[PDB]
Amino acid sequence: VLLVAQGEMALEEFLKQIREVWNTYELDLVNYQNKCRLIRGWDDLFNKVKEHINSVSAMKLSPYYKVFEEDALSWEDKLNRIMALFDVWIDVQRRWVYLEGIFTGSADIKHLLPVETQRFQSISTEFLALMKKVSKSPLVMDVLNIQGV
Amino acid sequence: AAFIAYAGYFDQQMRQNLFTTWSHHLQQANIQFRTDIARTEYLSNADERLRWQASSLPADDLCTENAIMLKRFNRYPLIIDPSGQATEFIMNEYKDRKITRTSFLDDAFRKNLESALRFGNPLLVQDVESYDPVLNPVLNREVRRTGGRVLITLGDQDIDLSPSFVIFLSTRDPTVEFPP
Amino acid sequence: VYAILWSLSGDSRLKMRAELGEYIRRITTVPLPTAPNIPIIDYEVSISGEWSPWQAKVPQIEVETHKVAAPDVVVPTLDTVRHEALLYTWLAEHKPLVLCGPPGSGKTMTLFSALRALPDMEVVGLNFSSATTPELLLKTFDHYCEYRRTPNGVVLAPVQLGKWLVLFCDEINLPDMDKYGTQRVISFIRQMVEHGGFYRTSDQTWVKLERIQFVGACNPPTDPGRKPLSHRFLRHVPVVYVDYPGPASLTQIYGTFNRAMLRLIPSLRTYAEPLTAAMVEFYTMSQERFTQDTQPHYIYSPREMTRWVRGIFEALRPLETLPVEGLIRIWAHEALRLFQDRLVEDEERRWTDENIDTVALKHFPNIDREKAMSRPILYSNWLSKDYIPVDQEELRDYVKARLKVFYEEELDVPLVLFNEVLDHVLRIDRIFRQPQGHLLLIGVSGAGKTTLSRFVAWMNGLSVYQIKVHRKYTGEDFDEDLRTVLRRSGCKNEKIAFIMDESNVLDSGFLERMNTLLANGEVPGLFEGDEYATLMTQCKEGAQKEGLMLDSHEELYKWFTSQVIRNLHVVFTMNPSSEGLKDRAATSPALFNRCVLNWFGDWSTEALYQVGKEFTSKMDLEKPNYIVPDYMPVVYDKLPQPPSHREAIVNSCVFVHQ
Amino acid sequence: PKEWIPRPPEKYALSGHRSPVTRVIFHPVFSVMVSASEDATIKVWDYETGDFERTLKGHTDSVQDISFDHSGKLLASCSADMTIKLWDFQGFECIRTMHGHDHNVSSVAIMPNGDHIVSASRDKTIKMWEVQTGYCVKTFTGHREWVRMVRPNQDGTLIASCSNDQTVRVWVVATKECKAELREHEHVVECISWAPESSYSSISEATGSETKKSGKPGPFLLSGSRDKTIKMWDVSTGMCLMTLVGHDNWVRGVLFHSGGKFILSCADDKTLRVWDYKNKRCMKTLNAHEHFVTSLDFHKTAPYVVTGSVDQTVKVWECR
Ligand SMILES: Nc1ncnc2c1ncn2[C@@H]1O[C@H](COP(=O)(O)OP(=O)(O)OP(=O)(O)O)[C@@H](O)[C@H]1O
Ligand SMILES: Nc1ncnc2c1ncn2[C@@H]1O[C@H](COP(=O)(O)OP(=O)(O)O)[C@@H](O)[C@H]1O
Repeated sequence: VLLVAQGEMALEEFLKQIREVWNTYELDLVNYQNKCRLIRGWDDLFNKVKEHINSVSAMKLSPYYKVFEEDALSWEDKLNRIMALFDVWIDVQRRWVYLEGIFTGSADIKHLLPVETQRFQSISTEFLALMKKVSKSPLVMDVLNIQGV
Repeated sequence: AAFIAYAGYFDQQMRQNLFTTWSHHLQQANIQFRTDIARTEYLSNADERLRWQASSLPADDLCTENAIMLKRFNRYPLIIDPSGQATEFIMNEYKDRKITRTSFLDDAFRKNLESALRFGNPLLVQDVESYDPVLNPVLNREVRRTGGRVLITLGDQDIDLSPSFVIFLSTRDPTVEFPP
Repeated sequence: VYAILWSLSGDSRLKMRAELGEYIRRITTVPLPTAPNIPIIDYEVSISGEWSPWQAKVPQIEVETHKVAAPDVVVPTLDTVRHEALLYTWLAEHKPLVLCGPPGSGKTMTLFSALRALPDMEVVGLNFSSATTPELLLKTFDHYCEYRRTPNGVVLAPVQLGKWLVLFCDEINLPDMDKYGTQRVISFIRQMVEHGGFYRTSDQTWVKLERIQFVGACNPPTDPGRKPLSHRFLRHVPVVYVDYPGPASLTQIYGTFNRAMLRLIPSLRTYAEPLTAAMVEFYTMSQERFTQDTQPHYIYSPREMTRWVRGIFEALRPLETLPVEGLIRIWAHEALRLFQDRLVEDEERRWTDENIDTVALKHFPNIDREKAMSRPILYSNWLSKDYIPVDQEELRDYVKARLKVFYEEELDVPLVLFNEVLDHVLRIDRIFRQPQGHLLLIGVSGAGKTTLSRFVAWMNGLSVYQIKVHRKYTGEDFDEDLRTVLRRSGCKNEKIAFIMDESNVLDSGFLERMNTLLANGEVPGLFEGDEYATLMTQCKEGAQKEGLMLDSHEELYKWFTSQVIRNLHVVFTMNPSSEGLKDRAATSPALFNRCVLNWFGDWSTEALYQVGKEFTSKMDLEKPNYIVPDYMPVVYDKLPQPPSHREAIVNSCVFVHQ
Repeated sequence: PKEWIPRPPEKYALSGHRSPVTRVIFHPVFSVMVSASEDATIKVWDYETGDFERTLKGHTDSVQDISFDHSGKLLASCSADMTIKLWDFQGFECIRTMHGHDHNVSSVAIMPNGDHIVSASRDKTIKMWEVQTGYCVKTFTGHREWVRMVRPNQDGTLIASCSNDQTVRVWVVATKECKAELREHEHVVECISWAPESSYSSISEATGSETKKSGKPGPFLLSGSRDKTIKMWDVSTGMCLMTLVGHDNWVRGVLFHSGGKFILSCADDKTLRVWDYKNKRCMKTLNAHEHFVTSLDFHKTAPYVVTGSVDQTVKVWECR
């Protein structure tokens, strides 16, 4: 029963390490022209999410993984949700920065495209509100706990 | 044992010259040993020979000699074969433990090592001409146990113990100079 | 005539200096000194018209025993006073200097002493790194000077009125060139010295230096890390050749050192001059015997002799009374550990042991060889507190007991002990015990590297730490790892072991910064930002813990780097001299002299015999029906006679390895 | 009586063990002495005559600790197998065993009050235990390395602990933690003492302290290093005033006499030396055995001392 005990201890350590990583994971902030806080380390966050997802998927194939099946399923669901949210948010930050750079240096762009300028201003206000909310709660779990995020 | 651990790199002529030198001088040292040594038949048996021949492996003196070298290794070997069927053999045999892969540009090094040796698996690397630096401490197979948690010095993360672990390495270029 | 000599051969070797002097004597009409067996350079032009040798100007000082091995003020010798005088002559005209010569000659120490003996010139010691920038000089000018405005223009002057601020350049040649064969910092220096000023970055306004000078010193450009200096810069700077001090200078300086050393024991004051003569002739014969052609680490400098003096004084300080036999035993031990430990060949080691025996018998008469010393000369502070010699048997027993303790403590791997591994362990221990002594263990793969060092680091209280490298390994991440290492060493006051292999030296992008770390402790341009602010607040918190008030930025940084250079220990491990693939190829002689080299070599025949006998003793292979051959082929000269079956088997295994 | 220092040579020698000794303890009820061995065994012998009585084995790993109760009706033990065995000296048999540790336990003993038992192991975790229930109720951590030795003071509201991270922390046993830090040592710490019985007057008079109403300013304890030196912390910030030098190897332990007037220490130099701290010099140096000494313990009421060695030999010195 020594091998079974070692496998159970390894699975418990896996769950504890995953929970500790989820609790200690935080969203880095970088100043952007004194307007908002763009997320820093997006590549590192994506790599960490991919590594956690791959580790969970590969660990859900062993013979002694049925002891913490519910915890493994919950961790996999949380990791998938966090990965999807980060994948959406990285594109959101990139597109918002592109739109802000496009519409910031141009003064007659509002006159040329008024509806597009108004839509961009509304999207920029929404992005600023989201950035303020993310800065208020920099924790990854706190950010993911916002309804409708 | 001297042949197994020493004459794994030399060609047939130098290998036999070394064996004859060892045998002649050990005879000069007055130690009892057989003269008509058949080391290949002595180190294996007919059932495993037929198993090897049924499997994808050639059949002559040097190839069966290196085959009996592969069976009872202690350090994980570096096979230099134009065919390259050791990966096929290891996926045929040790598929029961969900073998994983690691190379140079894998985005996870410490996380990959800790997860792999955490839930338990063997390892195998492809394109072995560019060597894998992950393989150094597990290649050593050193032990540092903390009371049920076996850990070795690679990465900031911690690992566990996996009983089933075989490493088979490959080299296509017959003229390379490995690091010392 | 004197200035023509010092201008046309002032950077030339001694034999070519003599050739130029005799050529000047041949073509000249000015009267010259009439002594034939002396060069003209050894004479001096005094205020009076007649010549007078420099030998009548040198003193013979006696320094305290408190400062006998680290003479921040140098011993005034002929070369010291001569180069002091010429530094004064070339410094009073604000021209920049460069002192060139082989490492170990004393250029930087004589430069410090001569440039600090006068109160007019203030000193700002600065070291040039490979990635140095003119922004470093701009920061130095901001700290030590100020921007004042006159109707003529902007003027940069020192804060201290009436003081000529001299900026120091410890390595004027070390900054790397660009892709177009120029060095930006030395072009900046040339611009200052040729225009009398520069242009400010913020205001784009011309400025004018008021009381600023420059002084540099470097190694020859034939060194691997040194570049041919630009002719446009070299047009200004005179060059002085600082050769090795030579036999008269060595005898004078180290006779003074021995006279100030041997004051602790009062009954051996008569042996100071024989000790000086013996050491100087051993040093010069070893230098003549061994050169750089066989191996590139065969450099011999008076830094070896100063380390010798420091070791002798460290051994003699705790001991109340010693005999002449014990004194020359400590002398022989230090000679071994400073000279023959770095040799590669067993023939060379035998030659050096015979050299030590010959030196002892020639220059130490009426002293018995056996009572003077033995063959196993081993010193350790483990078995006893005092630094007294320990014998092989009790040393091996104590190390075996400590190793049995170490098995279940950190690493559970069997080890076999013998003479060479005991010698290597004691050498490693003495290098860790000596502060700032950086160890460099090289040899064949295996052979106990990163195992004896780990064992000694565990037993001496040092915390071992290995280094790993990866792909996409940013200099920022390497600086973060060095941040944790430096914080542990200095801020937390925890000793660390800088264990690394040659496989971690795959990229030279971080090789230069560990070179500067080995040179002067700290590496410039590393930590800047909010992490810099947090580490200085951590440093001042550690200052409060250790009991000093340091709220000042640069003094806190200086205390941090002083703590680090106090408690940082370095051990290198790499293969013998066949690795020309890396950037160094031949590694820097300055790095070799700063470090200390231990040659592990391969396991000897007796080493293989013992490590085979210990491991094979578990099985039962004894044959009572064994027949002893009338002629046994034996390679181990200390085999038992008649050999047993186990002895024959392990001799066969040793022969198989051979 | 009060000046009955140990003197050479030993009046009795025992060689009935098969491994090195770890700890030496006694009993308050009867004149029976017990010890620990590295082969899961305990040796019991008499001092008046020098005859062994029985042995108390049963552990799975090497025993590295032993404790004695003030009432004399309780005992404690520890082993590297993460097990603590409590036995009764009346029947010389085991009573209960409590697990809970995760690494090799270095030392374990019961508190002076007897309500809770401290623990120490390579995992740097102190685990408490119950007597009637046998279940853990309290725990502590914070050490950066393996815990060497921990012992509460006379008051029982403070405990001195040292580790291998060159830092010894003194914390309140009752509720608080991290009262002061003593990191002046440069080597690893091995052992430390808490307080003697008649030590306050000695500290107030001989050392640099106030007279009469000193107010008991903190714990004044020596040792705490292995680089042939000792460090002493007085109060608050832990100023260093007294250093004990003379050990040829790493220190092993420190104790006091019955009257608290003599200082006796043991180390790995294979010699037991008693030095008078008032004279700041060694009073008598004696060779314990031919092997390294691991532990020693001097009897308080009886005028004798004991010593251990790794050569399976135990010597009992005579004090007069
Ligand atoms: N006249 C002298 N008096 C005292 N010490 C001397 C004298 N000449 C040489 N030395 C010693 O010889 C050594 C000279 O080494 P070296 O000049 O290379 O070192 P440095 O002055 O520290 O700097 P650098 O390596 O940059 O030259 C020093 O340790 C110095 O103490
Ligand atoms: N003196 C010795 N006696 C017995 N074994 C040794 C000795 N020195 C080294 N070894 C063995 O060599 C092994 C590997 O260490 P080594 O190869 O020397 O490190 P490195 O590869 O850094 O040189 C260790 O497991 C150790 O057991």
